[PDB]
Parts: sequence; C-alpha cells; structure tokens
Amino acid sequence: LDPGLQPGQFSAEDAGAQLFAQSYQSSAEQVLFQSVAASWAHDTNITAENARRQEEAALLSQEFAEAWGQKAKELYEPIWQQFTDPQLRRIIGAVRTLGSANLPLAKRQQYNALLSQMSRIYSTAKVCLTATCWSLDPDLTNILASSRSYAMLLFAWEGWHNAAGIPLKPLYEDFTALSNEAYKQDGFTDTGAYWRSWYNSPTFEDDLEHLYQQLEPLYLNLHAFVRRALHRRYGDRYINLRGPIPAHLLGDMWAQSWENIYDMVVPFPDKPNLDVTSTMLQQGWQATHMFRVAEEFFTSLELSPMPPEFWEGSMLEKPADGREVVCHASAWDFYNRKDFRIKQCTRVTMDQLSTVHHEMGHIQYYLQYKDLPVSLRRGANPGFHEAIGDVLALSVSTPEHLHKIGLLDRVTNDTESDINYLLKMALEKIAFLPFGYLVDQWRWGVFSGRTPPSRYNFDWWYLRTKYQGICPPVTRNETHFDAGAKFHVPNVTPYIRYFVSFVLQFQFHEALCKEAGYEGPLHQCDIYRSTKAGAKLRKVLRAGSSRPWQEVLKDMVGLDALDAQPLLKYFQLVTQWLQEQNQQNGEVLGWPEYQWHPPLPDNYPEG
Ligand SMILES: *[C@@H]1O[C@H](CO[C@@H]2O[C@@H](C)[C@@H](O)[C@@H](O)[C@@H]2O)[C@@H](O[C@@H]2O[C@H](CO)[C@@H](O[C@@H]3O[C@H](CO)[C@@H](O)[C@H](O)[C@@H]3O)[C@H](O)[C@H]2NC(C)=O)[C@H](O)[C@H]1NC(C)=O
Ligand SMILES: *[C@@H]1O[C@H](CO)[C@@H](O[C@@H]2O[C@H](CO)[C@@H](O)[C@H](O)[C@H]2NC(C)=O)[C@H](O)[C@H]1NC(C)=O
Ligand SMILES: *[C@@H]1O[C@H](CO[C@@H]2O[C@@H](C)[C@@H](O)[C@@H](O)[C@@H]2O)[C@@H](O)[C@H](O)[C@H]1NC(C)=O
Ligand SMILES: [Cl-]
Ligand SMILES: [Zn+2]
Repeated sequence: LDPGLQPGQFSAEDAGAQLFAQSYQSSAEQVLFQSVAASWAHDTNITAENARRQEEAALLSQEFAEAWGQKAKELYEPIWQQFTDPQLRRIIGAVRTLGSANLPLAKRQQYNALLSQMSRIYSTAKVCLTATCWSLDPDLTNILASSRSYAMLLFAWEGWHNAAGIPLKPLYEDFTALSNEAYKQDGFTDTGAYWRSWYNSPTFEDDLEHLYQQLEPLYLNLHAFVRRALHRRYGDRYINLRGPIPAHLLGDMWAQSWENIYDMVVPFPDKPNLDVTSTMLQQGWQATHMFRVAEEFFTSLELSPMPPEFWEGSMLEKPADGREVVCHASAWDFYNRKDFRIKQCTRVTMDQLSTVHHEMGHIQYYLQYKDLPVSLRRGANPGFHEAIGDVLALSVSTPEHLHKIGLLDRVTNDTESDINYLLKMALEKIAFLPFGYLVDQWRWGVFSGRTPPSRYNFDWWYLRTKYQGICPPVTRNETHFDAGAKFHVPNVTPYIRYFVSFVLQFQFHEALCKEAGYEGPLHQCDIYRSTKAGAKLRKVLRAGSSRPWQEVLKDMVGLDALDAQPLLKYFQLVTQWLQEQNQQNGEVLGWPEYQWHPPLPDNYPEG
C-alpha cells in the first residue's frame, strides 16, 4: 500500500478517531475511485485483462481496508461504541469491519477471482439452438415477455437456467465458504448475519415475516386470477387450477414481475390501453428520450439534473460493436463527487422507462449526499436506496401523468379504468413481493449452513413453491443451480432490500402526495412539479446513512417503522375486486397440488 494511503498515528480516543476518519476520507476516495473505475471498465467491456485489473484494484482495496481496519482495532476494540458523535461511530463501525480483508493473501486472491469468474459466467452465458445463440438481454428477455408459445418459452427458460446455473455451482460453494470465513473474523456467525445487521433492528426477521403475513392474501388472490387467465390460453394440460403455475409463463425469466402478461389479464379490455409500450414504439422513443424524460421529472421537483459527466460517461444502450458487457441495469457512484453513471442495456418498453427511473433514483441519492464523509454515502438503509426511483415511477405510471407526456391520448376516471390500472400495478408490485422476500431466505440458509450444496436447488424450489406458487417446467436435480441464474446471486448483491423497498415506496408515496397537497385517491396521485414534495424527498436524500433509518423515516412519513398500510390503501379497490372475482369464479386460493409439474410438449425440444 502506497505510503500516502497508509494510516498514521492517532490518540486512542474520540478526538483521535475524528482526525482518523478525516485522514481515511482523504485516502479512501482515491481507493474507492480506482476500484469503481476498474469495475466500470470491466462491466462495460468484459475481458480477461479488464478482470485482472479489477482484481488488482480489489486487492488494493483490501490492503487499504486491512491497514485502516487493524489500526481501528489496535486503538479502540475494547471501547469504540461509546463515542458521542453518532456519525463518527457509524464511520468507525464501517472502517473496523474488514470483511474479505480478513482473509490471508492467497484466499483474498481466490475470493476476488471467484467474484470475477461468477460475474463473467452470468453476463456472458448464451443459449444456443445452428451457430446462432441468444443472450439473456435482449433475446431471452424478449422471448419471455412476448412469446405465448409454451415450447418456445420453455426452451428459453430451460436454456438460460442450464447455461448460467450449472457452471456457477462449484464457484458459488467456494465463495460462500470464503465469505463466511472472512466475516466470522469480524464476530458475525455468518455473512447473512452481517448483511441483516445493516438494518440495525434486533427483530428484523420477525418484522419482515409480520409484513409478509399482511401482504400474502393480496398475492394469493392475484395468483389465482392470473392462473385462471393463463388456463384460458394454455389449457388444462399445462395449467393446473389447483397447482403451482409453470415458472416460465409469467412474462419474466424469474416470474418476479408479471406486467408482460397484462394483455391476458386486463379486466376491461375496451378501456384505454394502459401499457404504453406500443405507443412508445409507434412514437419512436429511444433510450436518450427515456433518460431525459426521467431527468425532467426530477428537475420538476427541484432536484438535480444529471451532470455532464453522467451523459458523457454512461452506457445507455447495449454496445453494437459486439462487446460482452454486464447488461443488468446499475447506477454508479465513483466516490470523487463528480462522476456518476448508469449502465443499462435499455430497451424501449414501459417497464424499462420505470427501470430508468429506478436507476436515476440511485443517481439522485448520490448527487444529494456527495459532500458527506465517504462512509456515510449510503442510503439510510439499502431499501431506501432502492425505493427512491420507484416512488417517482409510481407518479409517472398514472394515466393522468402518461397523458401529460403524450403517451396516453384518452383521459378516463371510472371504476373500470381504476381496476385496470391497479391490476397492472399489482402485476408489477404485488407479484414481486414473494420473490423479494424469498431470495435472501434462500441465501441466509446457505450462509448459515442450513442449506448445504447438496440442497441448493431443493431448498430454492421449496421457497419458490412456498412463496410464489410456481414450479419448474422441466425436472431439476442438484446438478442444476437455479438460484445462480438470477443476477444478484453470482454478483453477490443482497436482495431483502427489494422487499423492504416495495413496502417503503408506498409509505414514501403517501407522504409526498400529502406534502404536495394532493387530496384524491392515493393511486391517482402525481407529484410531478411539486416543489414541496421535492423538498421533503431531498431531506431524506441529503441525510445519507448519517442518522438511523428509523428517525429519517419518522421525519418523512410520521412513523419510525416499515408499515404495509400505505401499500394496502393504494391497492384496496383491486384487492376487493380480485377477492370478489375469485370467489365468483370458484377459485381455490393457493396451490394444494404442490407436487404438480407440467408435462413436456410432445416434440420438445426438436421443435
Ligand atoms: C376521479 O374521481 C374521484 C371520485 O370523485 C368523486 O366521485 C365522483 C363519482 C364524483 O361524484 C365526484 O364529484 C367526486 O369528487 C376523485 O376522487 C375525489 O377527489 C376529490 C377532490 O380531490 C376528493 O374531495 C376532497 O376530499 C377532501 C377530504 O378527503 C376534502 O378536504 C377536499 O376539500 C375535497 O372535497 C374526494 O375525497 C375524492 N373521492 C374519493 C372517493 O377518493 C378523483 O380526484 C378523480 N381523479 C381524477 C384524476 O380526476
Ligand atoms: C476493452 O478493453 C480492452 C482491454 O482489455 C481495451 O483494449 C486496450 O485498449 C487500450 C486503449 O484504451 C490500449 O492501451 C491497449 O493496447 C488495448 N489492449 C488490448 C489487449 O487490446 C479496449 O480499448 C476496450 N474497448 C473499449 C471499447 O473501450
Ligand atoms: C440431472 O439432470 C441431468 C439432465 O436433465 C435430465 O434430462 C432430461 C431429458 C430429463 O431426463 C430430466 O428429467 C433430467 O433433469 C442429467 O444429465 C443428470 O444425470 C442429473 N444429475 C444427477 C446428479 O444425477
Ligand atoms: Cl440489503
Ligand atoms: Zn436498484
């Protein structure tokens, strides 16, 4: 480690800690910067040489983290939590958790290579037929969204899960062991315990479970209604009205968001078409327009535009020069207070317009907290960070807002139109809840050792069936590693943040709508051009992780905890309607034929 980046001496106390943090701050931006830059260079241009560079950057960050980490424990370990500066306790607390820097050098290098190899396998996996092969984004994504051929959907789903998952398994095993080894030396029972610790809530798992109990009935009713809609198309051979839904028929590779099957489930087809995808295509929207339209929503609230550096640096379309890139949409803080970028393989659809807003929310958080100490440039918790963009997208998706921006010609305010909208939103927001909840239940079990490698897939499918009421459309065994075919697993990104976000965003939406002086039904609120709403959101964004999330939440919404009531209020009309409709249709809620799997198509896969 360069002498300029090494820690000096400091008194064994608060006053020494404060100069220690400022000295860290000075060195850390360079170290954070070089790490992020090397990761950017790799993820926008996946090559062996860019991986080597990213690994060397990662070693340097570990060197840095070890030096500054061990210094913190030399001086403070027996006394550190009693500092009177709460921001400084947070800075120190982060600094003294070494993580992968606890590993001896040989194991660090092993750990870094595993992350690099897992990333490459996920983002370069292909399904081949012929010499021609399909990538996840856009080819397989488009098949899952637009094919209504059972066999074609099956080919794409099976191909992807087999291509990505199978080779990932042995690496994921080794990564899990090393990660646990690392975090155990910080005093955590396992890596999952460290990940949950970010919410600073001793009742976190019980609180999540209590939220899910309130939300599950909404999901079961949506599920049953959608299952009926699918049965009407695919027939009795491939849909069991008392069984789990085949996991490939819901519009999405992970069955995590169901908005692509909206045309099959829309209650009142004769009302205005609320999926504006076909209008975006007819009007010739491109990625550029989508990012500018999203930006202009943020500036309408008197939040910040995207700086020149964002526009010059960002990757907003998949490269047409054939390069391998990480297509999974992401938002980048380079930790130099100037460079902020999005990397998205943007496609021209309504849900991608929502995703643009999501990623731009991350960026806005970065812009607003850029002058805080680098350890406090985080969301109040990770769920806050995931919620910001989704909150704006809630306003954007309203038929009134879509009309304002030229995407929906007809205006209507009737009960049928409200049901259509709320159903469309339920396919996006309610359908996700079980998946948002289950992914880290799986991963927490892997980290704790409750789920060894011998049960990776068995336990994944247990949770997929238990929560989502889906089944794999072909047989799986423990050679398959279906968890690994979801980005966040091989890319080691925690998932419970998204469950938290999906509840939180309705709390935020309710609070901002009220601050805006809106007095109508919550699901028709649009905060566009509300400078008052913008000011309230800005307070949250400027806090970063400087204060406990419970206090930030309380200032924003009047409550110091996650609460499902705003979400339930938003959806109330369609919750009631789906319940009535399922009862009238004689549906079974749930999937009591839990063992059921669909048969193979007659000629699969030669067709
Ligand atoms: C779509 O239509 C709804 C329903 O409007 C109501 O019912 C219709 C059939 C007609 O009879 C309307 O005349 C009637 O308002 C609109 O929702 C309603 O919005 C109004 C105006 O913001 C709300 O009234 C306010 O209520 C608060 C107290 O909650 C008062 O302090 C205010 O002074 C004001 O009177 C009304 O509560 C609300 N009703 C419901 C059931 O939510 C909605 O605004 C409209 N949407 C659009 C986009 O036009
Ligand atoms: C993709 O990454 C490779 C490196 O792995 C880049 O190729 C290098 O380009 C730089 C100029 O920026 C030269 O100094 C090197 O001689 C090149 N190395 C090799 C091995 O060819 C390439 O420029 C990157 N592509 C893009 C579009 O940025
Ligand atoms: C796991 O499954 C692998 C391939 O899938 C199988 O092939 C299709 C045609 C059906 O037979 C389906 O039921 C199977 O899933 C096998 O190559 C492999 O032997 C199995 N793995 C182990 C460890 O036994
Ligand atoms: Cl998280
Ligand atoms: Zn995100």
